[PDB]
Amino acid sequence: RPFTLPNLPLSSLSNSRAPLPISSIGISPDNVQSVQFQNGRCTLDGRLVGTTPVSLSHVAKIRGTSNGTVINLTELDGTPFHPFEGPAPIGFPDLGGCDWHINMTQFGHSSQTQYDVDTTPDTFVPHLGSIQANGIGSGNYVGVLSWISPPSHPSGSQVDLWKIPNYGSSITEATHLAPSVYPPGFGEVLVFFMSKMPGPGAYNLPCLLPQEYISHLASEQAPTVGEAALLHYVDPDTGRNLGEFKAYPDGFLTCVPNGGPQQLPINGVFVFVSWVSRFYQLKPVGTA
Amino acid sequence: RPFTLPNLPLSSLSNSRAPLPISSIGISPDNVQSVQFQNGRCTLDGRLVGTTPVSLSHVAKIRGTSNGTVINLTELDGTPFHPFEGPAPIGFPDLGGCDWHINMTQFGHSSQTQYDVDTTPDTFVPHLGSIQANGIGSGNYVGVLSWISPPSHPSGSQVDLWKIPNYGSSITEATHLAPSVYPPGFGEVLVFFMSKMPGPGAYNLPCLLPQEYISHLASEQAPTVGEAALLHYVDPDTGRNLGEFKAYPDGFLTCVPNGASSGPQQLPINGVFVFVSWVSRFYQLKPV
Ligand SMILES: C[C@@H]1O[C@@H](O[C@H]2[C@H](O[C@H]3[C@H](O)[C@@H](O)[C@@H](O)O[C@@H]3CO)O[C@H](CO)[C@H](O)[C@@H]2O)[C@@H](O)[C@H](O)[C@@H]1O
Ligand SMILES: C[C@@H]1O[C@@H](O[C@H]2[C@H](O[C@H]3[C@H](O)[C@@H](O)[C@@H](O)O[C@@H]3CO)O[C@H](CO)[C@H](O)[C@@H]2O)[C@@H](O)[C@H](O)[C@@H]1O
Ligand code: NA
Ligand code: NA
Repeated sequence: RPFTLPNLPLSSLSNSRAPLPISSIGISPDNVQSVQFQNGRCTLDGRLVGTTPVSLSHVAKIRGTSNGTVINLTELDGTPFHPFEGPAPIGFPDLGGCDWHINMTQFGHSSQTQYDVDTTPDTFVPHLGSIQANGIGSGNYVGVLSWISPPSHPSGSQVDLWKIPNYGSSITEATHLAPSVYPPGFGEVLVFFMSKMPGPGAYNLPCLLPQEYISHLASEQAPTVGEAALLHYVDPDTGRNLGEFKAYPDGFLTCVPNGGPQQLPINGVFVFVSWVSRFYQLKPVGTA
Repeated sequence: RPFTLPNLPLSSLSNSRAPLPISSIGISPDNVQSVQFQNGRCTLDGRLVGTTPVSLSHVAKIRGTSNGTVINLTELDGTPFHPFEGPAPIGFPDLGGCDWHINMTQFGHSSQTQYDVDTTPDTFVPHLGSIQANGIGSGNYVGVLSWISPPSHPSGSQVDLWKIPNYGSSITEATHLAPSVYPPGFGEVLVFFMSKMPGPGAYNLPCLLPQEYISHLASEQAPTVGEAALLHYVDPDTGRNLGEFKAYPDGFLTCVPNGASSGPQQLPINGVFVFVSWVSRFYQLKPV
């Protein structure tokens, strides 16, 4: 059975770093070359890496018990979390460069509570299982990311969703992060799937793969994966090819702009064409 | 290419009526025969019906503009909704038998607001695009279901998530509901995938298919669908067959329980449903 990607239009799919619809395709700003996202990471043969879960019902969520001073984290199903397992429990938010506002609810209790998370202080150590409670009263909670705002520290800094948070006790501590993703060359640019994120600005959250691609690849467990997969981005009504793309084994897409992808409509489908060599040269998007 | 279901354990998947992890398999109470859920509805050949979306990022969400008295609904991306399209916009919550508490956020503004929804009054008419604001101030909002509680009317009623809400101006108005789903006979009962829902009780939300099955079937667009699919529920560790099930073309699963203390609700949730073969609608299952 040949390799496949989901036969679904991009605009019907979700971001893999928060539970938000995809609204556009984009590229990184020119002061960003590599990224190191911890959610939305899955290889073409179905290996989840970082904190990535199979399902969106786990994405950008936390679970833990507050004692009024700290929240001691668990996995989302209540299973214990230990530092050797990763930088944070599976599905923990990976949005650097902002304050988080997490909606906290409880099994067996009424009400919801907004939990305000600054990810910069020394008390923010999810790799060791603990984050500051910041006024959340004692109890067990499940929280989902709801909206974001500029970081509290350093003052005057802006929202920057190309970053990841400081999961460890310091910037030097080893937290078992998923490795960085780098542009591969050949004039190719990394492709990101973008979602609008609520909050006091025009926030756009990038990810490397839609969440439904992750569950697809994890199910498919491709027995054979070549050096790179040649894709066409196809308009499903006319069947027209809107542009050539490559997908790489580590789980990201590229194209050659002109341009691009920022201008492409979001109602297309990515279709596997064939395995090509890593250095296969793409026609610039739109061309011809 | 033969028919497939996702090769993923149930415990890694999501409910299709709210963005919640699957925690158990269940059957309905004795006084529930048919169900008429509007979300989590997809045929085996990939036809979405009711208000079902492809992606969990649309499930149990609302979008609209409040004027202080009513909320005028749209689709989640802002596109207009009209009564001919269905009982409510795509993804609108379909949990009857409870009050809803929806977390409302805004693009371009700070803060979240809890929106309390009684689905019984004459002002709750999402089929006509309008629901009461109940104190939500003027503005455009996106909301997601956060937790539930017992219905405000009739006073003292129980939480009954086997029901759907009154989408129309009365119980008699035709709102283009997806049709009911019935137990097919031959000793078989409907099988449901259950999630724990936050709120002041031990609430268990049933659905007919996990959301990741819906996106899989919608992508697969199976060209051949038989009278019924014979399935095995398989332990992925040992490969052992834990029980026989049937999947029917309209998009639901069944089994024959081996008594009351013994049935699908006692199965572990770490198994995978695997397609075996197409069988006749009358194929007699071995009890679980
Ligand atoms: C509205 C609050 O948002 C979060 O606090 C953020 C903080 O908000 C401040 C507003 O910007 C300011 O207009 C005034 O209202 O004070 C607010 C509280 O300090 O702004 C900083 C950046 O300077 C961060 O973005 C904060 O996260 C939230 O934590 C609060 O609970 C409020 O909901
Ligand atoms: C906590 C509130 O929950 C929702 O209101 C529900 C209402 O809650 C009442 C509590 O049960 C009662 O102990 C006391 O606190 O008054 C509450 C408010 O009336 O109960 C009815 C059922 O009788 C419904 O379940 C309501 O949804 C919510 O709407 C409120 O804003 C509060 O969060
Ligand atoms: Na830290
Ligand atoms: Na109504």
